[PDB]
Amino acid sequence: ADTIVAVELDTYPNTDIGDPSYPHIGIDIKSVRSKKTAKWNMQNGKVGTAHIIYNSVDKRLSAVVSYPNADSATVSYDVDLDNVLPEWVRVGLSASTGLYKETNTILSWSFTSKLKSNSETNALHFMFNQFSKDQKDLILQGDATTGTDGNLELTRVSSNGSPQGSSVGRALFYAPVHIWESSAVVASFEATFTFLIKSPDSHPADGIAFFISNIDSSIPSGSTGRLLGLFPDAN
Amino acid sequence: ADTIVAVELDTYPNTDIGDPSYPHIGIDIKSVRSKKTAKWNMQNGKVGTAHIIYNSVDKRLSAVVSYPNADSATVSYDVDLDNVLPEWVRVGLSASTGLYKETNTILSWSFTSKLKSNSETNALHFMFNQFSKDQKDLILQGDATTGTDGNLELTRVSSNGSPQGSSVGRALFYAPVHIWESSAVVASFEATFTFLIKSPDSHPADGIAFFISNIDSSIPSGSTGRLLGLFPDAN
Amino acid sequence: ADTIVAVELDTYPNTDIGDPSYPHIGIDIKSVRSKKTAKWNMQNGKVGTAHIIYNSVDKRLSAVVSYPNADSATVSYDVDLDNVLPEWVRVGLSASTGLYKETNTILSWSFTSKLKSNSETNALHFMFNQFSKDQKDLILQGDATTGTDGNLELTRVSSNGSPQGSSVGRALFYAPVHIWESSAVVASFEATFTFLIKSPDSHPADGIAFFISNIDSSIPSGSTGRLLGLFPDAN
Amino acid sequence: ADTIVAVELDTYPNTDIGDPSYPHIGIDIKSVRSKKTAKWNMQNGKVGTAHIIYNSVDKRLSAVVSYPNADSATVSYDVDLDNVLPEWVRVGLSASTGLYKETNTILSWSFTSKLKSNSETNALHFMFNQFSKDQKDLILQGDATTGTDGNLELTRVSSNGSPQGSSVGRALFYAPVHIWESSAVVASFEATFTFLIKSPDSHPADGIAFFISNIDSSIPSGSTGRLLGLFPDAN
Ligand SMILES: [Ca+2]
Ligand SMILES: [Ca+2]
Ligand SMILES: [Ca+2]
Ligand SMILES: [Ca+2]
Ligand SMILES: [Mn+2]
Ligand SMILES: [Mn+2]
Ligand SMILES: [Mn+2]
Ligand SMILES: [Mn+2]
Repeated sequence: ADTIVAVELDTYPNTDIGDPSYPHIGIDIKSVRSKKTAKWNMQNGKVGTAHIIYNSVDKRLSAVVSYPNADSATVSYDVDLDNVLPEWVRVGLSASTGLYKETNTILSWSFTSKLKSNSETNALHFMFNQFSKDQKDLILQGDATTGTDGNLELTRVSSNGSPQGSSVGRALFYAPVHIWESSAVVASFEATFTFLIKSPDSHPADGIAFFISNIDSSIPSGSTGRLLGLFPDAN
Repeated sequence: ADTIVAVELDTYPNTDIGDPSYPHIGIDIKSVRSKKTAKWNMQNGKVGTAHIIYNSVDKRLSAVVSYPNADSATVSYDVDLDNVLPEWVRVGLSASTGLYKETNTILSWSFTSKLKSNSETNALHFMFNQFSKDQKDLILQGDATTGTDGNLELTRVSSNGSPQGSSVGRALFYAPVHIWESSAVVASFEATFTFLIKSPDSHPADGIAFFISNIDSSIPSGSTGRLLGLFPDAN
Repeated sequence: ADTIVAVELDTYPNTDIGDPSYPHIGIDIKSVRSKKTAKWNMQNGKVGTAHIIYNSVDKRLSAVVSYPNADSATVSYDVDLDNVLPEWVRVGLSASTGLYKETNTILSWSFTSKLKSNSETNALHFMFNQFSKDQKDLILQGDATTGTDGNLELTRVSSNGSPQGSSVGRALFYAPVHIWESSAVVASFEATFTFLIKSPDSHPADGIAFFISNIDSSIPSGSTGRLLGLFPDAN
Repeated sequence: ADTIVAVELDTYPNTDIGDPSYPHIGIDIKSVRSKKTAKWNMQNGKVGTAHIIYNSVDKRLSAVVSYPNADSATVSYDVDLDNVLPEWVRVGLSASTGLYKETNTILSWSFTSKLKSNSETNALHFMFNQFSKDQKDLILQGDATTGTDGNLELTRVSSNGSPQGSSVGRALFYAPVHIWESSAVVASFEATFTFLIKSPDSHPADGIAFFISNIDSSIPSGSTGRLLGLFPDAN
């Protein structure tokens, strides 16, 4: 199977796989059963922003999510990503719906990785504030599309803007990312994305994740709903 | 054939295809016969730096090359790159040798492209200050290799560090680059590379170019020597 | 007197000092009588964005202004800023009202200057997306205030949000900016600001400018209205 | 007295104020008696690089120092800098000599601070790779000079390049830096400097520090030698 490190914005509490009984932000290390969660006051139909940060000195994966006019939610987990992930990875966004549903709309997505050696800097940076019909520097998987209202729709939306159930889709940056090099004295990354999660229902599902994977990563079979397009099962 | 826009650091004067009678920097628009050149006081065995800049407001492709302790050479040419290049491109470095030869060593390579819309910014940035044996975010073509002394060798070098004749190689960034979008009010790019051109001979050949191409670009047949791995002929 | 290079968003046509008979974007070199103008379809009460770019290779000062859902206006002028401005400068925003009036609200302001030598990079960058009551890295002159709705108000606004006539104010970045150095092979800058110009009247006045000045620059006496807080007279 | 947070490259072991018995990197919170140290294999006459990183989510101040061809030294300390430093600060470099001496030469210095709100980004960035005689965007204190070989000499050097004893000097960036804002959901900074510490003696002294201070910070009386131009005493 794929190797996955993810930050999840989990809109639907599945308490039998260890979700808390509310929408939550979580850190996922090779399992949909988050190593750490925090309560998330998700706002149906409002534009949110998530920030993810990590460096190889501190070995702490941290994330913050907020809306305008609202308090933030934050979560952290101590993990050395050089012991979890391979040297080369792809970075992406993933979302799903199940029998409960929501839009998984991405308005913007930025990523920066830096490797400083003892010589110094290797860097990759991308920023999307608009997506075109044919976004050649993304790999779209499953139901993901680009260019509707200039946005990235990770899951299926009807012509009327209405979200569909039982949907899964991801977008990965085309270029592999080098997150470990033998001469690096500091390796760091940060990601930001802005999202619009909207549902006609009181119980939206299932969420959006930022993820880092082996470069050949694909949507596992049956990873709609609670598995967020990331994991083949709930182990 | 491929569509090529290049800046050439041309080490060897081929006066029958319109080179001036000295090493020169040139702007190449779909032809090895530069639209504009400037004299270049090339220094055998010294580390140089080239800078390339362009924006869609000015529509002027400009370049500067220098060595420490030396004056610069500069060249400019008025060209609208939206009338020459497709919407999506790849960016790369190219070099060649012929019956005369030189090392075509790249120590560092950076590129930034920005598209600002009327909404604003889509950006791509990469920086290499070291190259590994397996550089997964480059496409290496012909004789190009990575990881020898942490460098990119565009043309064949022996174990002893000695340059080979009749060699051609290129490196392209893995991800396609979006240089025109319908909503963009300003589109800009800049590139920098540092190079070491060394030859045991008084007459080194043939040079190094920064180039922008159709995304599927490959080394044309018989593009060693004066054609710089860029053009299938001297038209 | 001060030395001023400015890009003006001129909301009010003063045809006796050579304004065209419509709102316009202009390039001002040591005179309120623009060296070049373009028609500007100014939108009362809409958030706009202006971009300014320059480099020492091309010696061309260019600007673009747009609103969401609208075409852009652009203007360019060939000028070597090393022949106009001193080696060290301050960068700022300026606005005014007269007997006609408007808000001169700045929501965001970014600036980047780079000097690349033949050794390479000296850089300054700042970005404001929010302004606090006490913004210690700005010099506020005349009626300029910060922190109202998190914004920079260049000219006087009442508690009710209503613009006042006969007002002039500027904001300069605290740190001097080095725009020429003897070893530089390329010197470049870019600025962006987003603005909200709103008036209860069919004829708003007078406009907003991005400017570069001697470091000790101050608001000239009687530079309300058509002189934009930049010039002591209309010569 | 001033409020100081510093990372020290301490070349001389003063074991009565808790230095370990070797050159060391340390984290200084309002005291020259480091809260944490690591052994530093200082190399007389070699160019080194130090990196400093912090963010308000992790609340961990970390630093790495290396030379080409050598292993790194790293130190970290958990500290919330919003509980130590005021909202607005200045950032700088400091060095000293005593009865033992060394050059405290700075070849390059970069700093980036970002405040992301829930609206997002306020940023400051500067990069020096060359220093001029009259560097108007630095405040030089005590014996610090700029422009000798294009470098920043923090402590007194003779015309012959020979370091002087009993010397203290600092350089602060001219513009105040905003490191806390009420709407910020993440605040981060990183600093890098490259240094050349050279001495004709087997026992160089005293070291170089990167520091953050109240904006009006000045060299305390009698802060030559072991106090590094940072502290008025060894408490
Ligand atoms: Ca769930
Ligand atoms: Ca030639
Ligand atoms: Ca006017
Ligand atoms: Ca000591
Ligand atoms: Mn969960
Ligand atoms: Mn040529
Ligand atoms: Mn005008
Ligand atoms: Mn110490």
